[PDB]
Amino acid sequence: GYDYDYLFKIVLIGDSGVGKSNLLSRFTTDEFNIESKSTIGVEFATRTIEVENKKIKAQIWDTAGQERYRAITSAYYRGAVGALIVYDISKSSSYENCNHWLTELRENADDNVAVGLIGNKSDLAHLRAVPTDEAKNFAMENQMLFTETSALNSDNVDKAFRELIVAIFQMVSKHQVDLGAPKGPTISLTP
Amino acid sequence: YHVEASHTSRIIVPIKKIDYKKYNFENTPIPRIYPGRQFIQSGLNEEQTIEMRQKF
Repeated sequence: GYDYDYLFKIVLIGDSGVGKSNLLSRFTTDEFNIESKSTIGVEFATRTIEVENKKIKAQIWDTAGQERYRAITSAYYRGAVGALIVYDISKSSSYENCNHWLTELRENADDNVAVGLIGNKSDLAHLRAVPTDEAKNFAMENQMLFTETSALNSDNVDKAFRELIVAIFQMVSKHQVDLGAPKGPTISLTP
Repeated sequence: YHVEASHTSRIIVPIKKIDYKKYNFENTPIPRIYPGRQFIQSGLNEEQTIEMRQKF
């Protein structure tokens, strides 16, 4: 089923323990091999979507590095075209690492890469360790989309994901246009 | 009580002790004069928060 016209690589990069494993578990085409995060550094999700008649395949790579993965974790961003910075609104420590995460992303990955920023587990209203106002202000200063997500607050991550892909498409879509025979006997006029 | 310029003058003002049986300072939230802000857990254990509420 090789009907998709384009294939966009996007990294679900984020801090350890953030619940990103549960984040991408909702929106999935979950089949085939799983639990490959510890095998090398990554686990894979995919989806085909329709964007004005141009089918687009996505590749969510969920990079993770605990203590030993130093070089290959950076090398996995050789040609990444999207990023999905995952943080959690439960502790300031997770949000503090976003600056370093973006610095590494911009340094290594493709120049002018689309970056979104998702706040997992917003249902918990007891330990809101960072305000949405400050998060939005941080989002302003880099031209990068922002959203917060929860199990009960569904469809937000899905619409943000689709809008991220259609935003990337406008950047890396070169315009493509959809580009009476003589029937009868013949006589040779060659000399 | 007279007070000349630039001279402290100690002042006495007795008070009746507040009885704890009818004021329940242990469990009384601090007022917020501008409500309607996102609740951020500052983080204080039970002992420290009771001490703070009592003092305030």
